Amino acid sequence: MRRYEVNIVLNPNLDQSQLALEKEIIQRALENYGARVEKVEELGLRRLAYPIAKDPQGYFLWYQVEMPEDRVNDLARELRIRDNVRRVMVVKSQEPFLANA
Amino acid sequence: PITKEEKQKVIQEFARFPGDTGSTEVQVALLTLRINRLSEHLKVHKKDHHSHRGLLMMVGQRRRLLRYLQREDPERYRALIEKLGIRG
Amino acid sequence: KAKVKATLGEFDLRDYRNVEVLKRFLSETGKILPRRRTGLSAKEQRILAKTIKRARILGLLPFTEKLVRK
Amino acid sequence: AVKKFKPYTPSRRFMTVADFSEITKTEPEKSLVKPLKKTGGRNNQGRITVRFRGGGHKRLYRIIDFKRWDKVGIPAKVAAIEYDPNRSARIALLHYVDGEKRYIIAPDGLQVGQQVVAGPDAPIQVGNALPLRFIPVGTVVHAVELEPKKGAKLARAAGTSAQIQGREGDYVILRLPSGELRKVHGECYATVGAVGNADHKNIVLGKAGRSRWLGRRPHVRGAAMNPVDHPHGGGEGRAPRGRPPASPWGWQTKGLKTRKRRKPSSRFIIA
Amino acid sequence: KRQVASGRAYIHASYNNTIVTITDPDGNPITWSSGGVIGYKGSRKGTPYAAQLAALDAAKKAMAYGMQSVDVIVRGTGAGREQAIRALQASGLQVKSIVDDTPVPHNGCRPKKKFRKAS
RNA sequence: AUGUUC
RNA sequence: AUGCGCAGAUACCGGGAGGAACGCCGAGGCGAAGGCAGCCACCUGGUCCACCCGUGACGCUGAGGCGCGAAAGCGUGGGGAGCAAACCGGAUUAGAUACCCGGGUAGUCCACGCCCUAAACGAUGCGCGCUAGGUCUCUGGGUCUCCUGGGGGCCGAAGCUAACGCGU
Ligand SMILES: [Mg+2]
Ligand SMILES: [Mg+2]
Ligand SMILES: [Mg+2]
Ligand SMILES: [Mg+2]
Ligand SMILES: [Mg+2]
Ligand SMILES: [Mg+2]
Ligand SMILES: [Mg+2]
Ligand SMILES: [Mg+2]
Ligand SMILES: [Mg+2]
Ligand SMILES: [Mg+2]
Ligand SMILES: [Mg+2]
Repeated sequence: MRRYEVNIVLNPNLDQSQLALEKEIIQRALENYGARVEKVEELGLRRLAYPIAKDPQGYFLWYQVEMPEDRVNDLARELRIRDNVRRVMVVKSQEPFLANA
Repeated sequence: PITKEEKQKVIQEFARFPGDTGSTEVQVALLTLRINRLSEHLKVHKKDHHSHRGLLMMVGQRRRLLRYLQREDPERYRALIEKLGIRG
Repeated sequence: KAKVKATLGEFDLRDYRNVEVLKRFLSETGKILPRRRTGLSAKEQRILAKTIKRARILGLLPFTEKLVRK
Repeated sequence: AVKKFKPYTPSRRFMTVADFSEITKTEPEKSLVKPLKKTGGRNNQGRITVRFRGGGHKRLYRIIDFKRWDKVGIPAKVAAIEYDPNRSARIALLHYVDGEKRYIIAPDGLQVGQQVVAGPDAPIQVGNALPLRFIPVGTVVHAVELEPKKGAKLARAAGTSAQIQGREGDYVILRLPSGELRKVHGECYATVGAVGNADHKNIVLGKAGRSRWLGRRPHVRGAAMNPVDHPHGGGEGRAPRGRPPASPWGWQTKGLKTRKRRKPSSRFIIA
Repeated sequence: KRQVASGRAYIHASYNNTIVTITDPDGNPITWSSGGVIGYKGSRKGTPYAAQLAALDAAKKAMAYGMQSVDVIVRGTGAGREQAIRALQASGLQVKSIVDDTPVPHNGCRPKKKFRKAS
């Protein structure tokens, strides 16, 4: 059990019929691998700094979670499987480290 | 990794007296944990010869500790080796 | 010009999503700037590069953009 | 892998036998689809027309499924991988959810338990078959039709495959096992993946039998015959060719090209 | 034949030659030139004068397509890079903007031995 | 660019 | 010049494949050595500091032994973009079995198994104590303008050294 931030980037061009599908697939997957979502943040549609899946934009999600560490890779394997899921970065959550006081 | 809870379970179990955290028994049990844990990793990862050096160290450290115990008090050397399942 | 550090208040250099801030450590060619320009410590500069890259992968910042006017 | 032996005999010093790990799964064949009688016979109505064939083990033909479009959209689960003495590949027994059973040739990677399906809306994952046109270019693909609906003819031997290089009209371009670049109709079916049991080409036969076990009778050189028999026949003790080297029948056999000149199918090849 | 007011002018300046291809705004070559399309042969193609000549000859050929303005994109270290840009600015053609877009491995293929006195 | 010997 | 190129190359753009290596950050850092460089996750070893909490000399070294050991190389498989011994071509030359150019096979990559070498170098065995300081630097701790520990450099007391130089 440790805190991870699960970043996800979706096809910008979805409608909320299509999006909620994905968003629910991710929810069902999270829960499936024993991930208890804490925070969550639909920053949504962003202009990427380079094209991704030929697309100038990505729809962005962020899920802070606590899960068993030994299942984290397998979850990222699953989250990626879907087509409209175009990036997945899972990152052990870290203390912030500041410059300036 | 060994958790803070897991390591303390071993220490209680082997401490000659509460608040005993060093001591040849606790040390040698603490090492055994590491050694078994690490032997298991090497099992899967035969090619990690760097972590293996550390194993060699721990094995030799425990060997040394146990030699000291066998020399000062031989009964609790035996009592321990039994309790821990080693020198075989 | 100035040092980039000397330009911003209390900021977290683990935050690979503050692209608003990070792009500022990145030169007009997308290159991670050296310490003589970021004016970071050695340690800070490494935390930074790490998160800059994490961000580049996420799509937020460039690995490379192009030099304008020769 | 390939099973090696210690030199307890001569011969055995060199034999290597296929690794049958991928198979065991099922070791007799499927009574229903399997047996056709397969008519052995090294030559035609009377005459040897292909030399040096014969003997060698009895075999049942296993009818396999080379047109997959019969069964668009019916999933099938992979029951078994089994040995097929009639081909380098191994084959996959599919239980369709219909009931129906078939044999596809077993692609590399196909796992017993997987599901598989044919058709234009089929997932691009191993062992599904699709019209080429619905398959992402660069996907590598085995058991491919050359003309729509005429059955799979390309890339069926152990470990072979083709890769889609591009689309161009109703045609795609495949790189074939041979390295030929061909245009193959987009409606032509193909199944995603490579053929596998790719270790096949490495088995060292090891002994003169064994060839014999596979129906391959001794090949006698032309040299070594007399001139009635062959262009290299004759000469007093051991002799070089003395002619540009030739078949019995007399064509040359080093470099002389034989694909028919004016063949319509040339418009569509390139390697 | 075709008609494009604005487009791109690519400058590819190696050490051995300078070659300019001018393109419509989707990047499709409208015309090109080089040290060797101009009279030059061998080592003189990599000369800066050739680059000048190439760039104008290339500029000129695109009047015929009704080219007016180009974005310039440079790729290369190499003698001709500089002059071929100068040639274009004052050429009739208007340089909207200059860009160095020189391809550069993010440490990638092993170079030929001659580019690898390298440590 | 090369360019040996006593 | 070989070579590629009107069977349309070069330069430009779109689609795709595939392999190898990770630009900037980047000088320092880690490891016993060899050596280790994108990012992420899991597994895992060494190491530093602080509290001064536990054990109580349990220590140093280490003939043999065991394991690790760059590159090339070997075996079985895989993989193969770029590079490239050998090799083929073009030049250069008195010759050119070289240097320069165009190609090119092993190999360079991966798995497993070998090989066990090297200017494997700091050409400096390991451990401990003791003998001015100055300065730059990595990384901990600090009633933080300096102190205190662990590393990495340069200059130097005393001293050593054939000399060069070495010098907490
Ligand atoms: Mg005859
Ligand atoms: Mg003859
Ligand atoms: Mg004779
Ligand atoms: Mg005490
Ligand atoms: Mg070695
Ligand atoms: Mg090697
Ligand atoms: Mg090899
Ligand atoms: Mg050899
Ligand atoms: Mg060469
Ligand atoms: Mg020596
Ligand atoms: Mg000194």
